[PDB]
Amino acid sequence: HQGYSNPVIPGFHPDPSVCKAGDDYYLVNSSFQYFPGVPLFHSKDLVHWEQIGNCLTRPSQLDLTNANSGSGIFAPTIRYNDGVFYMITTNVSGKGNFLVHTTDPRSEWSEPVWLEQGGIDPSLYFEDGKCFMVSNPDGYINLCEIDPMTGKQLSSSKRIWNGTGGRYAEGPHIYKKDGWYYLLISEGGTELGHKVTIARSRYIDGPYQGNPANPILTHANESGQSSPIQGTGHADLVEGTDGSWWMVCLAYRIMPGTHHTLGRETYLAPVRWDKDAWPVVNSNGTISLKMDVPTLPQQEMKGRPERIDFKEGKLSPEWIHLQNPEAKNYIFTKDGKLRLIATPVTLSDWKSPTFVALRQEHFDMEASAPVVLQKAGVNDEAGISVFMEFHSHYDLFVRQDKDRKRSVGLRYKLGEITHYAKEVSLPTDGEVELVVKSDINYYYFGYKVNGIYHDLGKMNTRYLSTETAGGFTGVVLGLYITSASKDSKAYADFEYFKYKGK
Ligand SMILES: OC[C@@H]1NC[C@H](O)[C@H]1O
Repeated sequence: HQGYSNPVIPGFHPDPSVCKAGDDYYLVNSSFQYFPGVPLFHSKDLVHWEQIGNCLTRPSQLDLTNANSGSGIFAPTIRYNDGVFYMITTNVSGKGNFLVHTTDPRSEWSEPVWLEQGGIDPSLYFEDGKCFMVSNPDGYINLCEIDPMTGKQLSSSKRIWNGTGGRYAEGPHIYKKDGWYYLLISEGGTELGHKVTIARSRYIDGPYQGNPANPILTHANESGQSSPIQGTGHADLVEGTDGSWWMVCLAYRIMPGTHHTLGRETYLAPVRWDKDAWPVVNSNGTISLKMDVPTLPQQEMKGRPERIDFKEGKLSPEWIHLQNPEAKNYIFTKDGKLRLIATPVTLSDWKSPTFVALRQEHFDMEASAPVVLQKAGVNDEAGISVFMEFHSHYDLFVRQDKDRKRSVGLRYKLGEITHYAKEVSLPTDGEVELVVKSDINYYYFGYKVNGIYHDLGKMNTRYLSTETAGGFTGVVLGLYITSASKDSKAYADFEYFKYKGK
């Protein structure tokens, strides 16, 4: 009933959108180049969320050909109307705006319904048995009516608002309250200028008048300059079960030199919204890591195990691949291990490697996995990658050398630099566990064999940040295998993956 910590969904979880279905809440984030796409969460209190799935789970729903951290799936919106859930988003590397739908969030969602109106950040609003679509073609928020089952546009597109004048007017959502249509948007860009603004009109098609108190949420001003949270925006308003009001939004946690490696994460703010008043977010349009505020009655949910095993023969919804995966290269062994089949595709090829990953969700964490490389030719490797983009990743691996010898290697890829930090000979026998630790300043790398941990050294976090590397994503920690020999049939078994955040 009182108190929570932000972010409510840590790590790479941007552009949150939320809907209420009775006493259940469902939330979606953008996923860019990763498959499956559009993680789907469930909560009873808005504070604790369980990843129950992903909306885009089949290749036919999600073409990721040549997708990267600056493309693929952009902001999604989720809405619930008359027993049907709708997830509407843009595939920027593919065919653009579309939705998928289902009567059961945990099931396989529909095939894509492709939509006519352009721009990005498509969103839906329902009234009087009609479905209204907004999006932002040419930097104008445009409104139309659609049949959401067929994708047919039923009225012409009308321009309605283009914000208060801030850059990149986007993330439009319509709500109706107290006889007003409210249009909530983001301005200022998704970096340090991010801000939430709002306007209203008696008519859905305008004219919209901006809140004299805009912006309603931002850390861009003097009031936010000292905050460890920055870039607050891309919000979605939602009603509490007790009649209170809330917004979910994106933001990020800054690091020395103005860097962020954990991506844009999902945050929660209380909203005062009296009858016939404009909404006010958390008194002064800011948020904090510790939120000492009343809440809906709190119910804890299932989270990431500290030791994930592969005995059930299914990866959880949290695991993600690069672009569309070669599904045959991920298999489960008789004795319940994850088996990755090698291909020659490296982590710098801008194509899908045999690679499967979990989002890093804490500044301070330790991740590890045992690695059993088998049937390997010389230079074949398997291990863990701290991965931001195809040109920006740190690789820790067991490599097959000549004469049945092996070694542990540590390779940093940063644009034109491919830097071998360490190459250390392994003992002929002994199961190797690879270990990656971090704090806000460094990644630390090591390996454990025969009960002894060896330090391989450290590398700066900043070179993998969004500010350095570009794109719209966060660091993921990936298990991978790459072959680099004649006709290799190499594979590697991973018995578990350990992750613990401080
Ligand atoms: O986070 C990806 C895009 N950034 C701005 C826009 O609102 C989003 O779709």
